[PDB]
This record gives sequence, C-alpha cells and structure tokens, in this order.
Amino acid sequence: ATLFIADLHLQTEEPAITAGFLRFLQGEARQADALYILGDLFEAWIGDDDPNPLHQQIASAIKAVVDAGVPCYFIHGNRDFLVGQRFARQSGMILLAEEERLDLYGREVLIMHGDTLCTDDQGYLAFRAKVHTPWIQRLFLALPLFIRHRIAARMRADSKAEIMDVNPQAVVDAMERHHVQWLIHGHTHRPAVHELQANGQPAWRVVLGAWHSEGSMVKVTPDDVELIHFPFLEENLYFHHH
Ligand SMILES: CC(=O)N1CCc2cc(S(=O)(=O)N3CCN(c4cc(Cl)cc(C(F)(F)F)c4)CC3)ccc21
Ligand SMILES: [Mn+2]
Ligand SMILES: [Mn+2]
Repeated sequence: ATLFIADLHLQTEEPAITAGFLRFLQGEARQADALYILGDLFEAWIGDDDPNPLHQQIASAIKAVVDAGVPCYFIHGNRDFLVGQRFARQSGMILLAEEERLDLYGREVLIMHGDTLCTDDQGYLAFRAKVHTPWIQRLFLALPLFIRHRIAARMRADSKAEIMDVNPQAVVDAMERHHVQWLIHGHTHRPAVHELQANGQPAWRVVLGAWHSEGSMVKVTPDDVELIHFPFLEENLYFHHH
C-alpha cells in the first residue's frame, strides 16, 4: 500500500500533532511501499539552516522510515515552499515537482499539493507568484536567520488579521494535461472523494484532510483507494448500566 498525507502544519506549539506524526512514522508508515507528503508538513519554513529542534526531530523520524526500506517523497505546500535539499538529505526524503504522475499498482494518479487548483483566489496566487520567484527566494534565504524569523512572524500575524476551494475547470485541465482519471491533493482541508469526468471518462479527485484533531491519510492499494482518519495517540481502552 502507498500512503499519502498532507496539511499536518507541524509546529512546536502543537506537540500533540507532532506526537501523532511520530507514532504514524513508527507504525503505519513502516509497512507502506512508499510515503508521499503532499505539502504543508510544517506550519512555517524560513530555510533549511533554521536550527528549530522540531525540524531535526522530524527529519530523524522520517529518516528512520527511509532506513526501514520505505521511500519517502515530498511535494511543497504553500506554507513550507522553502524546504530544500539540505532538509531532504537530513530526512532522506526525495523532493518532487509541484505536479507528479505516479503509477500506483496499474492506475495512473496525479499528485500535487492543491493550491495551484484554487484559481479563484487571485489574491493568493499573486502572493504565490512572488514567493516562488527564484531570485526572491535567493534574496530571502540570504537574509540573516533572526531577520527571517521576524519577517515570518510578522507576515503570519498580518495574515491572521477560510481557505478557498479548488476551481472545477482547473481540476479538469490538470487531469487532462496528465491524462489521468485519479487525482490526490490536499491544501483545501476538505477530505472528500469527488467524481467528475476527464478525458471523456469518469475521474476522481481525492482530497486529504488536515491534522486538526485526528490524523488523515489516503491509502492506495491494488484493490481500492481509502481515505482514513485515525487518532493521534494510542487511545487506551478502559471501562454504563442496564
Ligand atoms: C497564503 C500563504 O501561504 N501565507 C500567508 C502568510 C504566510 C507565511 C508563511 S511562513 O511563516 O512560513 N514564511 C515563509 C517564507 N516567507 C517569504 C519567502 C520569500 Cl521567497 C520572500 C518573502 C518576503 F516577502 F519577505 F520577501 C517572505 C516568509 C514567511 C508561509 C505561507 C504564508
Ligand atoms: Mn494546509
Ligand atoms: Mn496548503
């Protein structure tokens, strides 16, 4: 089985999500054929030279899965688009492009984070165009770490002062550009299975859920596609009247 997760938004202020991800990496991920992380693994990223200890804890936990024989892949999200090759080497993950076509047990599946499908939020897509410009990234990464920390903290507070869903035609355009009947993405935080038509045949868009109160993953087997929700920590059972 191949596993897909996204929108974990890991941060030191949310240790329960971190503990759930570590339990997921030590358990379910070890039995998988592969693990794909489709963006927004971290709530924020200002560069691989960030000494945030959470980054090294996550990197060593993913590396343990990679050392256990499970290849791990990463597609950038809107929050952690600055994740680079330094963290990829520390974690053993392979960085993929914003759109990838996979062969999962015979069926061709398109994977992406999903923010590029939300073409109705032109305010966001302008922001995305800027921060994805290579010379803007090189200039930001050259700034000192404490400057980058203060830039990110101010932009988060300013953005805090409602995620737009995908555009239906953008979905059709992507699945026809890649000639696929299956699409998996996250970003929108609306876990669902949508039926549509692409390339003159029925197609399906599978959406991952954010790790808010419980975990979320998509499991693709040769026999089916599964959207699975599970608790973060081990919910130890313990023991009404007639
Ligand atoms: C809609 C959306 O996605 N948002 C909204 C707010 C937000 C903050 C983060 S962040 O905290 O992780 N961080 C990432 C790197 N950022 C950056 C990068 C570059 Cl290349 C140039 C610049 C420059 F503009 F300062 F030059 C700033 C600083 C902020 C991530 C995503 C988002
Ligand atoms: Mn997200
Ligand atoms: Mn996102």
